[PDB]
Amino acid sequence: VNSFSGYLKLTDNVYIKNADIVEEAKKVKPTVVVNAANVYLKHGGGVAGALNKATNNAMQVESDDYIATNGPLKVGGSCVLSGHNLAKHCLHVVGPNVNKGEDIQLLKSAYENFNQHEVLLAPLLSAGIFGADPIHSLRVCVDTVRTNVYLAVFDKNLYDKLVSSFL
Ligand SMILES: CCCNC(=O)c1ccnc2[nH]c(O)nc12
Repeated sequence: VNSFSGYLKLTDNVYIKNADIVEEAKKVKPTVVVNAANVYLKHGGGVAGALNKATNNAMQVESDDYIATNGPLKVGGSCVLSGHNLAKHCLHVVGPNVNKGEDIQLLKSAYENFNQHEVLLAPLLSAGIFGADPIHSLRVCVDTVRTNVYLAVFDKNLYDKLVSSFL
């Protein structure tokens, strides 16, 4: 038993809700919240900009130190950093950005990072400003993640299309 509430169960291990991931994080305080990161951990907009704003820019300060030490992530890769006031940990995962021409096959590799964590609160990778089809992203999630994932979808209209079209 865990503290996530109001989710629709899609599969044995995947759940979905219309929610603001920032507000969901602050209420649940999950062990892991997933950020829709880029390789530079520049949290300017989308999910990343919202999460970072909710940390009063502490996420960005921590991220800049991480990059200065380690260099950029790989597309499809991830790193674990602090969850600040939102979660114990933040798993920064880089899905491919179609608006940068990155290969969509890397979306499966991105979701594989979730399997290193027993339970996660997460957005749909590569959705939103990353330019992928969220219906495809949900399919890859279901077919790749084996751990327990709670998907927050900000847009109510999108949440309903994802549910109604789910196979
Ligand atoms: C709506 C298209 C892309 N989706 C997001 O950007 C997103 C998802 C979940 N929670 C969020 N909170 C926030 O500000 N944006 C989001």
